[PDB]
Amino acid sequence: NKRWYFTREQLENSPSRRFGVDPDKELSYRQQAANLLQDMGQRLNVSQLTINTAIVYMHRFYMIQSFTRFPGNSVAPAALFLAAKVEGQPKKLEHVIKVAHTCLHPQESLPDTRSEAYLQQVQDLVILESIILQTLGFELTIDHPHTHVVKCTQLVRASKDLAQTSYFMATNSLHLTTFSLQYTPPVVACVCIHLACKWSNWEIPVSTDGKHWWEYVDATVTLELLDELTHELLQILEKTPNRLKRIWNWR
Amino acid sequence: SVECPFCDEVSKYEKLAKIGQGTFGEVFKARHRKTGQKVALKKVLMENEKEGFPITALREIKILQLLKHENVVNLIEICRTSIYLVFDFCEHDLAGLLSNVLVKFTLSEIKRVMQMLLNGLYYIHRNKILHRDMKAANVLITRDGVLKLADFGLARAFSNRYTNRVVTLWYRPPELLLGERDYGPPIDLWGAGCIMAEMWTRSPIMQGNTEQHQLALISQLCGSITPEVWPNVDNYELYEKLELVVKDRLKAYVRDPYALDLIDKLLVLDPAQRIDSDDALNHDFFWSDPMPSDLK
Ligand SMILES: Nc1ncnc2c1ncn2[C@@H]1O[C@H](COP(=O)(O)OP(=O)(O)OP(=O)(O)O)[C@@H](O)[C@H]1O
Ligand SMILES: [Mg+2]
Repeated sequence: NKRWYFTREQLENSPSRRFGVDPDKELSYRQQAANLLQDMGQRLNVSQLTINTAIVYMHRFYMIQSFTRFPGNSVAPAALFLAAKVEGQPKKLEHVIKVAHTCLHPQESLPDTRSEAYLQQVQDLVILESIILQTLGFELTIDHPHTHVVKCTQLVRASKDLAQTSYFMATNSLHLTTFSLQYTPPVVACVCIHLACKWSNWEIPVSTDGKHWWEYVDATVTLELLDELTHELLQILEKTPNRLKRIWNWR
Repeated sequence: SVECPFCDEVSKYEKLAKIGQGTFGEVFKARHRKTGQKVALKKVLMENEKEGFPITALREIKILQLLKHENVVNLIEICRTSIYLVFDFCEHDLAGLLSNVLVKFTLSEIKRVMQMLLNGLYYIHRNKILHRDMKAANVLITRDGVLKLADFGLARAFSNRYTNRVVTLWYRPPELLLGERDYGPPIDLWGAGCIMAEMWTRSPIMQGNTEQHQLALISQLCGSITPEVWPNVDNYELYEKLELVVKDRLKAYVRDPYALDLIDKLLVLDPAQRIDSDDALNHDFFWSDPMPSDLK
C-alpha cells in the first residue's frame, strides 16, 4: 500500500549504496536511464505515457536492485519493452533491440540476426523483463501526476500555455527527481502546477469558499511542502542544460 | 541469485492435483504449507511465446488486480521458481452443477445465483471492464455458497474498434454476430440471459455450429432482426447475409412468470433496449416470494 513510497533515509540506503555507488552518482544513473528511455521511446513511436510508465519501473526497480549489478543501459530497454505491452502499444522484441542498439552505439552496426551474439542479447532482454516483473511484484499499473494536472489546470482555467508548462514539469519530474518514489501523483501534480505558476507569473485566485486551488486536489498538501518541493525541482531544472529554455519566454 | 522481496516461490504451496488445462500451462489445486488454505495455481509458460512475457497474460493480471469484489474470483498473488497465478480455490462450477441430475436448485436458490451473478457484472462494468466470456463454465461457486465470476483471459477495458470474435459461440449476442465492434456491457448481459435460462433447462438453450446457424437459431427464439425491432440495425454491413421472419419456448421449463419476464428482458436483440445489471437487480424477480436464499 505504501510499499513503493520511501523516506529520505530509505532513499539514502539504496541497494546501489551497498555496492559503493555514491548518492550523487545514483541520481545520474537514474537520469541517464530516463534519458535513454525517452530517446528509445520517441524513435519507437510510443506515447509519453509509456515512457513515463517505463521510467517509474526503472525508479522502483533500483530501490530493490543495484546499478552495480544491473546497468541502466541493459534495464532501460527491457523496462520500456514491458511498459509498451502494459500500456497497449506493444513493440516487437527484435524492434526494441534494434533501437536500443542504435541509441547506445550510434556508430557500430547491428549484429547478424542469425548470429549467436544477437540471439543472445534477445534472450538477455527477455530474461531482464522477467527479473523486472518479479522485482516489481507484478505491480504494473502506474498512476502518473499528469492525469491529475490536466484535471486541475482546467478547473482553474489556466491558459493553454500554463497547462502545457504543467505537463512539462510533470514529465521532467520523472526524469530529474525521485518524487515518484516519495510523493503520491496528485501531490507531484500540485508541485508541478505550483512551479508552473511561479514560472509564468500566474496567480491562481482563492476559490469563493476560501480554499486554495490545491485543497481541491489533495487534503494533505500544504503550501510549506509546495514551496519546499518546487524549489528542489526548480534547482535540478537549472542544472539541466537547455531544459528551462523550452518553457522560457523569449519575447 | 537476485533479491525478490515481492515475488514468493510457489513451493510456498503444496500441489494436490491437476484440475484443468490453461492457455499457458496446467492448473492445480494446492495447499498453503502452513495454514492449509486451498488455492488454485494457474501456471503461465514461456516457450511457444516469442514476444517474452505474454501480453495477453499481463492484461489478465492487470484486470484481476483491479477487480476486488465478493462476486469476482480473487487473485491472491503471483509466484515464481515459470510463473503461477495464485487464486482462492472454488469447489464447484455452474456448468458442472447444471450437468449433474443429482444436484437440484429451488426457485429460492436460483434467484440467489442470478443475484450474485448480476452483482458481479454490475461491479466489473462499473469498473470499465467487459468480461467477454460469459458462460456457465465460467461461473464458480465456493463451498460456502458464494458465486464468483471467473476466467478474465478474454476480458478487456472499455470507454470503440474492439475485437469481434469474442465470447464462446453459444453465449455470443446478436450484435457480435452481426459484425459489431462498438459494443459495451450489454454483451455480458446477453450471456447472463442464456445462463439464466440454462438454470432451468439444465442445457445451453441456443447451441449453434456456425455464426450463421447461431444467428438463425437466435431468430427462431427472439424474432427476426428488423429495424422495427432494432432501430438502425440496417447500418450493419453483414445484414445482407441470411435474413428470416421465447416466453413460449421456455414457458415449459421455467413456469414462474417473473423469472420468465426477466429472461425476456435479458435476451433482447437491440443491445440498447436490453436490460442492464442495475435494472435487473431491481426487477421483480429478486423482490417477490420466494425471496432469494443461501446455498447448500
Ligand atoms: N479459482 C479456481 N478454483 C477452482 N477451480 C478453478 C479456479 N480457476 C480455474 N479453475 C478450473 O480450471 C479449469 C480451467 O481453467 P481456465 O478457465 O483458466 O482455462 P480454460 O479451460 O482455458 O478456460 P477458458 O476455456 O474459459 O479460457 C476449469 O475447469 C476450472 O474449474
Ligand atoms: Mg473455463
